[PDB]
Amino acid sequence: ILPDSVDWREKGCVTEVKYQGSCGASWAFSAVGALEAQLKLKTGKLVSLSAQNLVDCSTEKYGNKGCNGGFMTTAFQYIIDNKGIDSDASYPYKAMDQKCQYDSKYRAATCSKYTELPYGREDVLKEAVANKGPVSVGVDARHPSFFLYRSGVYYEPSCTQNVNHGVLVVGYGDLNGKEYWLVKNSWGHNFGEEGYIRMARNKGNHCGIASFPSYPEIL
Ligand SMILES: COc1ccccc1C1CCN(C[C@H](O)Cn2nc(-c3ccc(C(F)(F)F)c(SCCN4CCCCC4)c3)c3c2CCNC3)CC1
Repeated sequence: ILPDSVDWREKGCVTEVKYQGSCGASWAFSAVGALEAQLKLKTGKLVSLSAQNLVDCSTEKYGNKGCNGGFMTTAFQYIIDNKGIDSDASYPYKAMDQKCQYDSKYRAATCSKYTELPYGREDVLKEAVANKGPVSVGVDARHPSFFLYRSGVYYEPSCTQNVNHGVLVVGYGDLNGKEYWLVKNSWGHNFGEEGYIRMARNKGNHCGIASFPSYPEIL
């Protein structure tokens, strides 16, 4: 029923890796990442969506704090409420808290709903990644082994299920018997494998990868 491997990058549904710099907007990058894939799936056009738009506009009414962190779910709720999000090109990433400058004239995507997946359920995440597209997730990235990761399947014995960094699952597979989640980060191309990390899959919700997954959909 489900494929052994998926890689949404090969379906033209994933934009280039971005670089959040010293602004804690991983939540914003994870959210736009997931919506970018739905925009391509539904319109055939792959366009980077404005993470800055989320940082400036999906703020304290959404429980978010811009460069001091936030949630992908309430980012999606902002896009829903706002009836749009601007393209990255029109509303570029400055890695700073700014005044909201959303302009409907440069709306590149919309969002009608989002779905949150049950805590810890990697089978359900697998299904969603296969059948719906890239899923926005949280991970515990506060380990040197994570930010120093280069290649292979990341496993960290002291990883917890308490998430603190937003990323985007763009697929899954296995590498010589070790199953993994294919994860797009927002630490630029010099993080990991050209900006991606393969994280242990079906090993007890490792690094809380399936603790808080969510994905948007477009009407
Ligand atoms: C104040 O709330 C308001 C107010 C108004 C409207 C809506 C809300 C929302 C109500 C509640 N929801 C989500 C729920 O709490 C579920 N959930 N989600 C997460 C969750 C997911 C992804 C990420 C990630 F790493 F990917 F970014 C994260 S990193 C922490 C994000 N922090 C840090 C700084 C302060 C603000 C942002 C956490 C957690 C939980 C529960 C347990 N702890 C972790 C968020 C806010």
